[PDB]
Amino acid sequence: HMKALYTTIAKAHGGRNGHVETTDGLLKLDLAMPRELGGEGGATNPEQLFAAGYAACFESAIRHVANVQKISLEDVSMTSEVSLYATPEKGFKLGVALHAHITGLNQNEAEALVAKAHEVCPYSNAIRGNVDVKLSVSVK
Amino acid sequence: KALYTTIAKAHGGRNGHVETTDGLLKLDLAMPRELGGEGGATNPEQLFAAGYAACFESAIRHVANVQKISLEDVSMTSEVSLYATPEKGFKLGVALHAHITGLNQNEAEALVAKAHEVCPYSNAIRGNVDVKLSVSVK
Ligand SMILES: [Cl-]
Ligand SMILES: [Cl-]
Repeated sequence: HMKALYTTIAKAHGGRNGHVETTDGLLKLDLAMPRELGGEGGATNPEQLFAAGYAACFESAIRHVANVQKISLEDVSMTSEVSLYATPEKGFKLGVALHAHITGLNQNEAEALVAKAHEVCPYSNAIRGNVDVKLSVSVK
Repeated sequence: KALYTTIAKAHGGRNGHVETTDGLLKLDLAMPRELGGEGGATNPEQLFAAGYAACFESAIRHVANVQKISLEDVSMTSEVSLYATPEKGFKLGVALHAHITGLNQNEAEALVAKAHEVCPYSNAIRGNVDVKLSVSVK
């Protein structure tokens, strides 16, 4: 019964070596199956798109929690590593490792901030209980 | 062991930048105007929408290849929305619309239901994200 704050539409065609675009034209992407799976590579793929979206979403959640908590964040960057695995049921699944690099906090402060961000990020909430996510954080 | 692994690094906030380490994906970001930003660049909801549409289309073709089902064509639309929650902040919801050429409606529904089981995006969000699935045939 809740109203969408934002909606975006994407259309894909042409298979794993095809093409995908958002209706508003802001994202227009060629696709290719990676060399590691016997493809030609040379373009992006859904695992990269998920890794990129997750890194950016989680960085935003760190910044949001720090702003709400009045935490003295100087900078943050976010690394996501996304792996594809085969399932016993002949499907596929993702696994994820996240690594935050946070400036301005001591190591313990940063670990608590990242933990809170993990509860707020919409990607993290979308995959809870389904995807194993490993978190690490470094300060500098 | 992993079939495939990739790494992305994001920096600069909602109006920042994200890249994969192999350089195949390099993107400026922006907060959409609907959320108070300026738009003019993509965002994590569009990335998810695009990856889900491509991933689900690949799952349809994969199941069809395994089941020896001749497909004349497939295209995939995904629609991704953000909703405000009282508790956990914002939440994703998804509508998927497959367009399949060469199968009648019952055959296409069966194929799309199986694809939904195989697609890694679907299995990632299963039960946390409402996913409405529809199929049209031509
Ligand atoms: Cl759009
Ligand atoms: Cl990479």
